[PDB]
Amino acid sequence: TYQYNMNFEKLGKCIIINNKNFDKVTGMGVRNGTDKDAEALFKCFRSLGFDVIVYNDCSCAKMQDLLKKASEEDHTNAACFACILLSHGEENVIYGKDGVTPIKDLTAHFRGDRCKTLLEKPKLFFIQACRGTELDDGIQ
Amino acid sequence: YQYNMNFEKLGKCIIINNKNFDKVTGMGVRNGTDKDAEALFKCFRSLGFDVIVYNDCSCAKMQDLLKKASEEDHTNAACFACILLSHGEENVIYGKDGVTPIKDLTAHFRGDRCKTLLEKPKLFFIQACRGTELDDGIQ
Amino acid sequence: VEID
Amino acid sequence: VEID
Amino acid sequence: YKIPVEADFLFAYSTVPGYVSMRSPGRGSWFVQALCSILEEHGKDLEIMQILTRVNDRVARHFESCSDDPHFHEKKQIPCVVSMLTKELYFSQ
Amino acid sequence: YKIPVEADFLFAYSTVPGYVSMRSPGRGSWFVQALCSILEEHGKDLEIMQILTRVNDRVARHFESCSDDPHFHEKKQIPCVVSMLTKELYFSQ
Repeated sequence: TYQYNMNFEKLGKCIIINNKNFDKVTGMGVRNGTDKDAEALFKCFRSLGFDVIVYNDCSCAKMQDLLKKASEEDHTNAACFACILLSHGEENVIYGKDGVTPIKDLTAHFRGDRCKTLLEKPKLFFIQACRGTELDDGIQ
Repeated sequence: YQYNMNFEKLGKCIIINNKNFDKVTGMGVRNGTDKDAEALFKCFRSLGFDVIVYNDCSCAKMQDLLKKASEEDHTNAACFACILLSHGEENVIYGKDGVTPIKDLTAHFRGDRCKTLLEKPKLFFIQACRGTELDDGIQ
Repeated sequence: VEID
Repeated sequence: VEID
Repeated sequence: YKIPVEADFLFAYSTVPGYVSMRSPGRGSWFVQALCSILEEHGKDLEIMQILTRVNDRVARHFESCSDDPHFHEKKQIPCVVSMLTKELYFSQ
Repeated sequence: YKIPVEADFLFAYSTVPGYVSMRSPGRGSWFVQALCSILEEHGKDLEIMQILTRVNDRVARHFESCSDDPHFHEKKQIPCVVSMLTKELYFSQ
């Protein structure tokens, strides 16, 4: 009664969005190393029991639509949902290959009133992306 | 895997309880906040924090209060706690005379600006609005 | 109820 | 090292 | 050698970004009522994330607003915990 | 009866707001390396906040940057966990 109920037929969906290449208008460089991330995350979450799906070099529209449709699927038999974003970003924002889209709008699809079959279930979002330009020099 | 809590003190706890605001700010009285501050005082006192409650602080007073706290010697303390009770908007909290960024209040306690709290937990509890959206709920 |  |  | 300057912070917000935070004038704010209740019973034996998770649950389930302004009627609230902690935190031993 | 629409989200950011996030072209991003490493060993037996706290610690201590640009030399990183969860989360049973 203090833990999320995990007794479902499946653990749930895991969506990985792996953005390596960007339109040069965006000013963004190639994210070398990200394929190794996506491979490691894939193997890892598959091992946990997730149904893993990997998407590559998505436009902002593709990311919005991809997540919208996932939120419209039937998660009744899933314990939870996970999404992993690998890309460029700035504060509150993440890059598609053709520009930026708010993190708020990607995750809003899974709100309780917009994704009833994930109601009372954990919705996890893992985000590898910059959130600004500040550097941490560290101490000691 | 746990923070070392074997110190002579748990640490300092600052409660900033803002009830009344200058008419210039347009903000109304935060009735109920005194009951909040008293209840919090008892709880954090019971945990072992050395609690002090400040009332109706200006932005400058809040800035100074946290600056002064970050400059004290926390060598024999396990951690630090601060509780903010006020009006607010996103990333900002109200003093009696206006708003001040939350980032600037907490930045004083960064590792490079408060050496005696290095590797120690720095806790901030904030009761304040963060915008104007309402959650209608579901089911 | 009131708003902060 | 690179920046995201 | 070095430690990030932003490490070992924890922010316990009464609500999520962009959203409002509610307070009953007679009894106090929702978040503080819940926070104190959980701390009074479990402040010494639970890890801080367990405590704040339970606070989240209490605010989310035990509270619903009443207002004659229908814009503010039957509203809900969820707190928001931001952790840069690098270890588990217990207030004892 | 009702549940907040923003309840039961968890955001595991690689870094704190306003800050940069590091990536090794040869090994992958710091956050992902650490996340996968801890999940492989403890994904099945630790609660999600315990996992991410350990991720916070590993990124904070095991990583420091090298660059020919001295502007980007010997820099550090701390991740950032945002939880609206109302229960403890284990990936088993």
